[PDB]
Amino acid sequence: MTEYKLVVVGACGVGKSALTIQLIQNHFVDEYDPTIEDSYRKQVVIDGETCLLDILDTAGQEEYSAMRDQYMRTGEGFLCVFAINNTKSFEDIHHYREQIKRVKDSEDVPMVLVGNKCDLPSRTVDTKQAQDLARSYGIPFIETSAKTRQGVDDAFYTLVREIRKHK
Amino acid sequence: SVLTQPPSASGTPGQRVTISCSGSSSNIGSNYVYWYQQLPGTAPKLLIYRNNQRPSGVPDRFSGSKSGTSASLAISGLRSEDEADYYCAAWDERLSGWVFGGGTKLTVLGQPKAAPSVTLFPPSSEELQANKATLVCLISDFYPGAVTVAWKADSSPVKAGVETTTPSKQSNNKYAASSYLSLTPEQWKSHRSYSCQVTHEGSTVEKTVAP
Amino acid sequence: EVQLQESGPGLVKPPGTLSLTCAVSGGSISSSNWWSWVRQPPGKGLEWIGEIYHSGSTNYNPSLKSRVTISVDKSKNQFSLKLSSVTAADTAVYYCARGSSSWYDLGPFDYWGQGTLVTVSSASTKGPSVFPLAPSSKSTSGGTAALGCLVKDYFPEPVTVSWNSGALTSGVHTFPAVLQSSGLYSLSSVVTVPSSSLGTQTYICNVNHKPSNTKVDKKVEPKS
Ligand SMILES: Nc1nc2c(ncn2[C@@H]2O[C@H](COP(=O)(O)OP(=O)(O)O)[C@@H](O)[C@H]2O)c(=O)[nH]1
Ligand SMILES: Nc1nc2c(C(F)(F)F)cccc2s1
Ligand SMILES: [Mg+2]
Repeated sequence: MTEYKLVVVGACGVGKSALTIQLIQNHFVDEYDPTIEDSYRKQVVIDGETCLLDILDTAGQEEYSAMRDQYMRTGEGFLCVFAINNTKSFEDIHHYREQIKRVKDSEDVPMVLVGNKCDLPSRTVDTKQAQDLARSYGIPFIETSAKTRQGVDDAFYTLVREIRKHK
Repeated sequence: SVLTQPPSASGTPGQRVTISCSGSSSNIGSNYVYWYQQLPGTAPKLLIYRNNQRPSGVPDRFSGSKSGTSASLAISGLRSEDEADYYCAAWDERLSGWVFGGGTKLTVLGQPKAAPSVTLFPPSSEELQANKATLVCLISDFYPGAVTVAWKADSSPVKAGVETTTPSKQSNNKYAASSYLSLTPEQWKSHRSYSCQVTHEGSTVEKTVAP
Repeated sequence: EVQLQESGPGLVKPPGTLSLTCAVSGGSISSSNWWSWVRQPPGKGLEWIGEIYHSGSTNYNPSLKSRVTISVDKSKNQFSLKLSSVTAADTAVYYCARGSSSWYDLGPFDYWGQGTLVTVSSASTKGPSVFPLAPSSKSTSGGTAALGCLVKDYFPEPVTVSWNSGALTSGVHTFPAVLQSSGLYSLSSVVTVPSSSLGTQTYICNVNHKPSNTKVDKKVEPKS
């Protein structure tokens, strides 16, 4: 029974809490206090292995403090989440990787790029563009919908496998 | 308390003070120790976690250690704002619960004297209509937290009817106290004045009210 | 950041059961932390009561085990304490707290409620009589003047006083209460105001005595 620490990061409104609550509680919260930053725990079987998931749903202001640095540093993998209909969030994905590589002191930190709200009728970020950025980073890319559960397990579980392969 | 701390500690400003905490093999000897600082009338605040780690906002002049079944809080560069109560906490494997020390009150010595300000109120007319009468003497912002309070009807001392609080540390680390004199309305009107006399470090402030 | 607030009867009569509730906001009760109750007799030290996880597991201070029940109500994002067969030994300020993070351990008490005083006693609740402490030509310090509310003969603690519904903050001093030989408390609260404003500005102290579900708003006006 292994303990895996996952940090879900992303810009304001992308669906971090929505995605996390779906994983933990199997329902869709279409409105959740955006200030609430919590840790959650879930036990799951991933490839026949009982896993202990410690998911940190980040929310707080993107402040750069020594506590926030080691608070993030405890994470083994990071879900980098943008919304497919929010270009500024996708442009943020670069800076997020930068902070991840800094506190972790590594160019090879387990990440998964998540395009959320892929249930939407339209979008302003095309899949090909994100896959390019994912390749240019050497990380997976998953489209998810916290509204319908599409790819939610796929996204989180894939971060776990990326953590496995790191040791 | 299951853990043992000295109830008090002293230090003049700038010094280094240590606060000890002793347990047994089943708590401190086995588990992490945590320190909490409590200010007057407020909930405790984490000060040191996991024997020696500082959370956000704790300057480096606070530090903790742990050896065997003992833990220690060190405060160097002692400042007046450090006057507080300090508590250690650890998990006890035999009781299967969180245990505390009794707490240590830290006093910063050599701070300067402050004379009390004294406010004296007569009975209100409302209270007099209710056939009661209370004189209110409010004493505040004094250091050394010891005062004595005497009351005078005209010039004669009054002891009957006097209730006086023990000095209470304010948020600015000076003290406050208050004294109440209960009279019948008749008593209040049959004298020319009552006085609240407050002595502090051998100097006295006396306020007087009349009908 | 998460915030906790205790609420319960200020007074419990022996044999009876103390019942408190901790309302939690800014954080889900289903987070991976432990929710504790801690108490502090006035003037004495802290004592852990017990803790609960959101799944329902509990650990109690073994010395209180036979009298303590802690519950979680996810639907209200609250947890609660019930302590049976109270005695005077249970008179204390009761705090609820969250801590013991699965993510990054800071200890068992990362966040604290404000704490609520519970008095265990056979004496009955008494609400306060509030009298105005009128500012007179003696209670002036030049440009400054003192006026107050005398809050008399109440039980049990606490009483809180605000002025002008909170608009008046600077200059306010509410004093520790006095315990009279009758067993009843009294306190005063005093506020310093400009001597000139006494003709214009109205001053009202807002006395709250939660144990008797009493609030008094007393107008304080200069003396004739
Ligand atoms: N259509 C759709 N809307 C979503 C999805 N995920 C989140 N939302 C909406 O996004 C809004 C904000 O998401 P939120 O959980 O607060 O993301 P966070 O601010 O990063 O924590 C909510 O009002 C949700 O209705 C999704 O998968 N599909
Ligand atoms: N101080 C640091 N913050 C962060 C964040 C956040 F604060 F923006 F969420 C995300 C990823 C890494 C780091 S390192
Ligand atoms: Mg959120």
